[PDB]
Amino acid sequence: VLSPADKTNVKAAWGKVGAHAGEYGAEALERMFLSFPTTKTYFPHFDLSHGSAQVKGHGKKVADALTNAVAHVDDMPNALSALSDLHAHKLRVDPVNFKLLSHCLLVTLAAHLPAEFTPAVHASLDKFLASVSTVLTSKYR
Amino acid sequence: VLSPADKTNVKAAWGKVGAHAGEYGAEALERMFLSFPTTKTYFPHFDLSHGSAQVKGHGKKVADALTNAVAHVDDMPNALSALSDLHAHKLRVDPVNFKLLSHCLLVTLAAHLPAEFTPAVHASLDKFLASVSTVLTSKYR
Amino acid sequence: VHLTPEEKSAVTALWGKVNVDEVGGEALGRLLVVYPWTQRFFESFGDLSTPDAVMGNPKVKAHGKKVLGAFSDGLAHLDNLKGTFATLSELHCDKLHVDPENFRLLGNVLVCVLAHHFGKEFTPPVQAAYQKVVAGVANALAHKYH
Amino acid sequence: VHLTPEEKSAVTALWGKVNVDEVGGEALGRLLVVYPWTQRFFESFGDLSTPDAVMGNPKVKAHGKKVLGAFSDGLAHLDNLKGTFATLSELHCDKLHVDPENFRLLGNVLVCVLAHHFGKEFTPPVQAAYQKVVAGVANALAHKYH
Ligand code: HEM
Ligand code: HEM
Ligand code: HEM
Ligand code: HEM
Repeated sequence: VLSPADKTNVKAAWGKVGAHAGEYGAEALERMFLSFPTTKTYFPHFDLSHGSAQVKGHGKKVADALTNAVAHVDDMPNALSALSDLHAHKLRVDPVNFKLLSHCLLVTLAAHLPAEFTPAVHASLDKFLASVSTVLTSKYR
Repeated sequence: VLSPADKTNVKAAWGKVGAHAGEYGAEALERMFLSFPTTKTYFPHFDLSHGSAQVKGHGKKVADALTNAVAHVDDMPNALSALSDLHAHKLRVDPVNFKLLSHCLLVTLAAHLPAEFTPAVHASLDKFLASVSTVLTSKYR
Repeated sequence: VHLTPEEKSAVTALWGKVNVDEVGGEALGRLLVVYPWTQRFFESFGDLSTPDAVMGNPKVKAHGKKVLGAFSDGLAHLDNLKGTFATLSELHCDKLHVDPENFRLLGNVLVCVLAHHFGKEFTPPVQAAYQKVVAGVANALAHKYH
Repeated sequence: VHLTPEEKSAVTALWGKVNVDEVGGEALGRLLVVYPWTQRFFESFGDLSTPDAVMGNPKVKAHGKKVLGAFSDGLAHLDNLKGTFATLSELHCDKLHVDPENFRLLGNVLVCVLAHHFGKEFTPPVQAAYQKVVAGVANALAHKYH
């Protein structure tokens, strides 16, 4: 669990994003597949072409997931356990990759929330997405 | 929250080590300090000499800690939260280092538990030390 | 360390508009603020207990541009970062003992700082072009390790 | 040199007594067993759900010796790890899509396999001598991802 401050800052940031959450999510993904091509291998069927509805539609699935994460920041292990088993077991996603998306999410938020993305926020967010990635890999333990 | 199997295996291997616990712990450190020097920055005074009582007596503190972890292997957050703050805050130990010691602990256990250190076990342990690392760094979250 | 013809343009064109006095310290400040354990190496800088105290710190800005200068010294030696950061490596590796991982950490922070500033002009591809350069500098600066 | 005069001795001496057919496949086996996500790349090998099925797997032992062959090929040329694994690095990068972190991961498994076998003759210093070689091969094997 993050500091009461970190939470406020996250839900605050999540607040601004709001409707764009779905959008941003997909950008973060496209950003990932581009800067670190090895992550595309986890999405065979998906034709990851810019504008790719599969990636946009999925950039929506992660966004919602993260939102659900914020709802239960006080208890992420349970809220996400579902995604854990999937990503860890079923999918077998290399843990380094969870760090890669996170950084890509941040770059996404910075490029769309100019004066919103302060050092404090950047820290509450990187700290939030860390907990998130900590949880999604919990099943390798 | 590692499989009941992983627990059995850990407690099993920890049983083997038993008395050597302190010894091995100290070997882990000396190994670490030699393989990755950077880890010496956190030890100016103890300024580690091969056979240094500082370490031999400290290789004992970590072993005791890890044992306590095995005892409460399904409440590591609470059992260790103590160490979290110390290493996370006051000391400010680079998380990358929590990984470096674990690898050194395994190498230690491999060179001393010949036919005991199976792949299954090597997994149950790397899986265990992983949970420990996670907890010690929980204070950066 | 590999930037196609159009990858190189985006990079060196973006780097053109970079306030060589700003970015520098904002990345080192955010590094200090986001990954606190890094403060350990900059204790002679003063009180870094508050983001504000960190960002505004005179030293963090002074050495911040010093670093941004080494990154520029990289986009001018893209082919041989191997040696460009050689001594800079012994300093960080042999003297300061900074764990190599953080070199990559700082890099991404720089990329955030950039994404921060150029907003949209910092498209996924250009970000990817930069991810490569930081990827190299970090590696080249860790040389005295591996 | 890359390794000191005495570091080399420990290394090239320890490498002398390696069951050049064993270590290889035991390291790659354990890599697949301990860090499961690595299996994603070797599904054409068969069922890898049980440690036993992984270790005994004939493919894991065949390619295991092939890899241990590249590590020997690095110890032979501890000078140009970068070019000695050039194409081998593109294969892993441009075709196999393996994240470089894992090269480091496999290197430590190899070290584990050694400490496992040579019991005590694998002293902290000797370990440290190897930690360097792996550190290098891993880097060399990742150069083309920049
Ligand atoms: C904050 C991090 C992440 C979150 C929040 C997250 C969330 C999601 C969600 C919500 C789904 C849909 C799951 C369902 O069907 O119930 C999904 C699927 C999946 N995720 Fe993630 N994910 C994350 C990181 C990653 C990473 C690191 C990779 C890739 C390198 C990855 C690969 C996948 C794959 C391949 C699927 C299946 C998609 C499909 O084929 O439909 N995820 N993820
Ligand atoms: C493998 C998990 C680890 C455990 C269980 C652990 C446990 C401990 C314990 C119990 C103490 C002594 C507390 C006391 O003085 O009462 C300690 C101190 C310390 N540890 Fe760790 N540690 C671990 C990993 C690390 C790592 C990876 C580093 C990084 C190099 C580190 C650096 C130190 C330092 C600097 C001290 C202070 C020594 C002193 O002045 O007494 N520890 N550790
Ligand atoms: C992308 C890689 C990095 C670059 C480009 C870089 C560059 C530099 C440069 C140009 C200097 C100034 C040379 C001098 O006057 O001594 C320096 C010094 C130093 N760097 Fe870095 N650095 C990198 C990453 C880091 C990281 C990750 C840390 C640790 C968090 C760090 C810690 C230091 C420290 C403590 C000094 C000494 C500063 C002083 O007191 O003058 N650097 N670095
Ligand atoms: C850095 C140490 C490593 C060395 C020196 C090494 C060496 C080799 C060599 C020489 C080959 C080509 C010939 C053959 O296929 O047997 C190969 C193939 C391969 N390597 Fe690696 N490798 C390393 C690490 C890894 C890692 C970390 C992964 C796993 C995620 C990996 C995945 C692959 C795959 C997919 C193949 C194809 C095997 C086949 O299907 O026949 N390698 N490796």
